Amino acid sequence: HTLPANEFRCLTPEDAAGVFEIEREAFISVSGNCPLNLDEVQHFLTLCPELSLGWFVEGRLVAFIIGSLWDEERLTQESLALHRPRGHSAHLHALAVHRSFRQQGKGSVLLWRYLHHVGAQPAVRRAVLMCEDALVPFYQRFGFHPAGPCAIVVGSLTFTEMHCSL
Ligand SMILES: CC(C)(COP(=O)(O)OP(=O)(O)OC[C@H]1O[C@@H](n2cnc3c(N)ncnc32)[C@H](O)[C@@H]1OP(=O)(O)O)[C@@H](O)C(=O)NCCC(=O)NCCSCCCCC(=O)NCCc1c[nH]c2ccccc12
Repeated sequence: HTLPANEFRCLTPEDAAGVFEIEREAFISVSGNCPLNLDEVQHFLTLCPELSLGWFVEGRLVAFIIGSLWDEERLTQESLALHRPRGHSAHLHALAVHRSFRQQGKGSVLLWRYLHHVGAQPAVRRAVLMCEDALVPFYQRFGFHPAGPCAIVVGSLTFTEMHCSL
């Protein structure tokens, strides 16, 4: 009968379009590239939707986290497009908040819910991600520890890998 003021739920492939739209502004306008194109978003939301989370406000997506499983200590280039069903690491591929909803704790709220969400599943023992240097301290607030230069290369951008024990 109405659109809920707030709703948190795992994403589905039908949400791919909304996710990519946010990435356009959140990533592409910044670097001319993003972590997941439409096909890649649909890929993970098809194989492992349970490793995704979305925040909707009045029927519209405002924040999301899309992940998959990884089965190696460190992130690698191939890790970008893979889901290792037998892995024990929740690899956060993309995390973003709609431009009109930032700086109000939504990112922190979503990340914390995500960590508890994935850390409730019988194989996820760790969470891994890569981020720009300036964001390392932000993630340390969630239990993540800096783990050196990430091997993953994206254009002229370099990242610091971070791991969190769950
Ligand atoms: C980062 C965030 C999700 C935070 O959401 P928001 O609700 O506003 O945050 P919050 O809970 O209110 O708290 C914000 C804190 O983050 C800090 N922060 C946000 N943006 C920042 C920036 N550009 N520089 C420095 N600090 C920043 C901010 O200062 C604040 O700290 P304090 O004020 O407390 O000191 C939002 O700013 C956003 O949507 N940014 C645009 C998208 C983005 O850059 N997302 C990545 C998060 S870092 C890594 C997260 C791991 C997954 C992931 O997304 N990996 C892709 C890595 C990747 C980056 N660029 C690529 C290009 C191509 C391929 C891959 C990549």
